[PDB]
Amino acid sequence: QVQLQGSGPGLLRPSETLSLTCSVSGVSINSYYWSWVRQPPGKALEWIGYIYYSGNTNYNPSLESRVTISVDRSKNQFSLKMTSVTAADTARYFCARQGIFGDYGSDYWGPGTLVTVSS
Amino acid sequence: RTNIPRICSKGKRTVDLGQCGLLGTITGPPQCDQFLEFSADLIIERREGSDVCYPGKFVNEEALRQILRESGGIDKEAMGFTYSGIRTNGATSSCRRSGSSFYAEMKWLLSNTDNAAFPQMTKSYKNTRKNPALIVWGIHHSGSTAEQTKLYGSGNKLVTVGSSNYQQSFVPSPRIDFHWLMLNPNDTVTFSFNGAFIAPDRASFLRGKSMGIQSGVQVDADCEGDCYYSGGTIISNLPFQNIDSRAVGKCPRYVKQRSLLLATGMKNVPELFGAIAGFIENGWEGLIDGWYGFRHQNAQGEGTAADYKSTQSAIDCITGKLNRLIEKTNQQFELIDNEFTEVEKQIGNVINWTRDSITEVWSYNAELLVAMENQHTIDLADSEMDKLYE
Amino acid sequence: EFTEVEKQIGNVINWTRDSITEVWSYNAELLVAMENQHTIDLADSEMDKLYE
Amino acid sequence: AVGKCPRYVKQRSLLLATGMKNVPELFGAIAGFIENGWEGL
Amino acid sequence: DIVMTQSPLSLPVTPGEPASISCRSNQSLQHSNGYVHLDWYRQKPGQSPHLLIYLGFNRASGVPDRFSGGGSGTDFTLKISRVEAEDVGVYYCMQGLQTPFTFGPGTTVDL
Ligand SMILES: *[C@@H]1O[C@H](CO)[C@@H](O)[C@H](O)[C@H]1NC(C)=O
Ligand SMILES: *[C@@H]1O[C@H](CO)[C@@H](O)[C@H](O)[C@H]1NC(C)=O
Ligand SMILES: *[C@@H]1O[C@H](CO)[C@@H](O)[C@H](O)[C@H]1NC(C)=O
Ligand SMILES: *[C@@H]1O[C@H](CO)[C@@H](O)[C@H](O)[C@H]1NC(C)=O
Repeated sequence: QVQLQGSGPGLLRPSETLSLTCSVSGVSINSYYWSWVRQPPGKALEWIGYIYYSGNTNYNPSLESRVTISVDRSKNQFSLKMTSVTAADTARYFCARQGIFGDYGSDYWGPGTLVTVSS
Repeated sequence: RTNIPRICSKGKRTVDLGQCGLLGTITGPPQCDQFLEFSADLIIERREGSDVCYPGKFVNEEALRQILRESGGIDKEAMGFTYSGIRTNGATSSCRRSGSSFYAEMKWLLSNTDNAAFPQMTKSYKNTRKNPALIVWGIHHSGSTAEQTKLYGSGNKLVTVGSSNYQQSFVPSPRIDFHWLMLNPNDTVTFSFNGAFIAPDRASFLRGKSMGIQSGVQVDADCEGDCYYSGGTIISNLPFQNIDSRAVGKCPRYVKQRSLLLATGMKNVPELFGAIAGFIENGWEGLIDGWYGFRHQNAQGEGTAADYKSTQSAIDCITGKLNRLIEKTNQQFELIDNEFTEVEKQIGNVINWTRDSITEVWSYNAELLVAMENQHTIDLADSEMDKLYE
Repeated sequence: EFTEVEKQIGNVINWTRDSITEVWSYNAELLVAMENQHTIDLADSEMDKLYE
Repeated sequence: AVGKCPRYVKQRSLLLATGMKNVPELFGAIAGFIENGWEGL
Repeated sequence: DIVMTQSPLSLPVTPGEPASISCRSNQSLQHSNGYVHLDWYRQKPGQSPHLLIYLGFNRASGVPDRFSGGGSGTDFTLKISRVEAEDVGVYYCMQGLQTPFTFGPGTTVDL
């Protein structure tokens, strides 16, 4: 039973590079490969893309050039970096693992890192 | 005939299992904790090494040992299974490591409480890396209906696996057997269990090309490790042996003969071309020219000379023949048969019959080769005598 | 080749094929070598008979 | 190979010397009192 | 990109009744193993969701017996035996046969 936890800046101006981080316990990014997802304000849940613990990445074709996921194997946390942030990128980022990749144990959605574009 | 009764393997990587077994090093028993994730070109498995601590045997066993000889070491890739909603620790009294400790890289999947239902978790893993994956799993036979009902609950138990090349089904028999599998890249190795399933924790991957050893002598790295046998290391340029027909590595050809000596020198008569025993009656000692010579005796200038011109060409011919034949082949034999745990009797009889016939033809080839090369050397040296005479 | 045999009989078959490969390769090397020597002797012997 | 087939070897190409010894410009007196051959034959 | 269609939209269900929500795909969902790759997550409003059904039609670990969504081919239907207080949730139908891992518009179930 792993425990997921997310953190990052909330009030963020548009266009510049976004920072995000996410801490996990138990598996320690040593066995299963996690991923990131994006939930626009009360809209349709989207799948950013998966990252192998080894490092191989596979983001959603919809948005690929503006999104990069951090492996961060040594530390027990995986981070997310989004470029070209927009009012459309305003969202409630969730940090998790999913059934269908090979593990059949729930999902352990991490807490929502609500983000805003403000001015 | 002479062997070095130590595993003399300096310069290339070596692992001494000792009490560890090579079928152990996938499972992770208490005797292989430091060799669970080894990486070397040598495996030394000993007679005293037991591959399991709980009682049981490997199904499809000798083939799996022959694969793990040719591994180059093992890079255990951590399989991403979690097993949520059931108990994971299943340590038994048979294995001793700081008290109760089961295999490190498998898990005895056991119910949370005794005499309860086992959820039918049907696990699955995909080989993302571009390499074949050695996937292992174990099935715990109960031994009685009481232990089955206590551990995994009542009712019949059905465990199945599934791949693109493996869809073969199991049932427990009312004492753990392990069953291996080749997993292709971009393929999925889907399990499906209803209890009595020793679930794996990490996946095995090959590294390179190792060539293993089955012996009882200790390791002492001082030599180059070319060819090995069941009681040490034999290293030589000689193309044939007599010690053991089951030598694994870059090993000479076993013969039935005691010791076939090649007559690398000429025919000698002490005090087949013509006149080897003719007008030149006997050989004479007072001459230092090699494996040929032209000794001299005069009447005015008495003394011994040496015709180096044809002699050195003759020695170059004999030494070129020597370097041609003593040149050993590049073929790499493997360990087909086993001496610690015996193979099935019919396949073993086929193996011994094939091996004995191979030693028959190699021994006859060696005897005929020595005979024809002895005749070649004698006829050659007689031919240089004749061309000197003309 | 299309669908592999089971591994024990497969290794027995491959070991047998490699051993027969060694036997035929070594016999071919011997045959080539001594038949090259026989051609040399069968080129030289009648030249010696011409000479005598 | 399946059928009435040649015998497999490990060698790249073995060549049988159908011709005699060449000395361009094992039996007794090969290239002896005569030195070399001549192409005009 | 596999558009996943959720049926229907909302369920103003009354307490203690069987409630079934379906989700069809324009591509038949069937993994090589034979275990269809499809899930039935449920997001608690303003919070982290929870998977309720996994691997097509299989009771998920630590999930109440009422939830037993079935289905076949390309159309799978999550079913619930009774309606309770915790039932309220926007249900999402995850695919998983291919990448992208598409979800659903959601099903806002309420009393
Ligand atoms: C395995 O599948 C991935 C994804 O389609 C592909 O990129 C990769 O080339 C495949 N592996 C091989 C060996 O073709
Ligand atoms: C094969 O021969 C070895 C020794 O030559 C012997 O120990 C072994 O038992 C034989 N195999 C069988 C199946 O009898
Ligand atoms: C036998 O050898 C061939 C190549 O020499 C190889 O392709 C085949 O896989 C081997 N058989 C087994 C059972 O490994
Ligand atoms: C399903 O519909 C979408 C909508 O355009 C299309 O892109 C996709 O290719 C379709 N999939 C199949 C399997 O027809």
